Amino acid sequence: IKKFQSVSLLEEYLRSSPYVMDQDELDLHRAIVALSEKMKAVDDNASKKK
Amino acid sequence: KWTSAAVVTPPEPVQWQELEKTFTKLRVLDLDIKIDRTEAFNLFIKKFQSVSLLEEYLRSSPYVMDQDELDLHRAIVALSEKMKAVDDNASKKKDEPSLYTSWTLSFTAPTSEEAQTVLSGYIDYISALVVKESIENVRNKLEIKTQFEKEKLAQDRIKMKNQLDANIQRLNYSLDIANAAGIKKPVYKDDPDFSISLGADGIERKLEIEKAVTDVAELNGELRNRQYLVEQLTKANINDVNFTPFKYQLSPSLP
Repeated sequence: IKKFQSVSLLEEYLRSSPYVMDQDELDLHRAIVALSEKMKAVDDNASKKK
Repeated sequence: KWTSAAVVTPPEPVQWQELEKTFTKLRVLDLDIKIDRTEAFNLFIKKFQSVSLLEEYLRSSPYVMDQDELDLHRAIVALSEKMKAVDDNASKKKDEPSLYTSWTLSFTAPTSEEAQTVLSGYIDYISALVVKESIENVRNKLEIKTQFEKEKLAQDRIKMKNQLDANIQRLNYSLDIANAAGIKKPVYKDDPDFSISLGADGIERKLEIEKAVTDVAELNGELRNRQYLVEQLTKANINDVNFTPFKYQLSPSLP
């Protein structure tokens, strides 16, 4: 979970993904930043009375 | 106008392995010390938040000095107001624990490039400060350990020459008593104050022997081994080891 939540690992992953580099300048960076914001990880037990 | 950001957490065991090797050498020499991984992180945070350290970083940075008299100071004070550090778990308070610690470091600038080069630069600068002081502490602990053992040995040697000299006197008296009592050969019990069961012949020889003793370590292996220990502490040293006192979750962004 810690490594998941890491934006930089995530960015490294997207950039390194054949699949992702299909969907072209340094607008690239913005796109990555945009994709990265759509990964979520949430504790199911946080959003309930502890 | 452009805020660059970084998110940092305490460093991880894999980053600490050169450090761990060094602590191992010392552990063999009876010196049990670590650099706690969370304490090094906190020290990084404290240091990061030091305004005097920040001003010093700025003044010393050729990059910053490109951007003109005693407004220099004012520009610095103004720039320094745009480094922030926030604990991510202060906002949204207690009752909801934090799996991991984590802070957000940031710098806001006129340009995108400026904010990122200055957050990295400052981070690396503070990081080096943590590394330098942390090795210093380790070296200091070694210094004290060495001072202590070296000094205690000197003392122990004098304490034993004393004990040995007291024994020589006692042995002299054992010799008179044995002679008076006519015990020449060993007895075939003993007085608790002046042992004589050895006999005068044997005592005489034991007496020349104890009187010819110079270095008390000759018959004492615990002293030889303490001498050895001090030689080893004196020869041991702590190498300039490099480490990072945090793990990035987000390394400084390009806004």
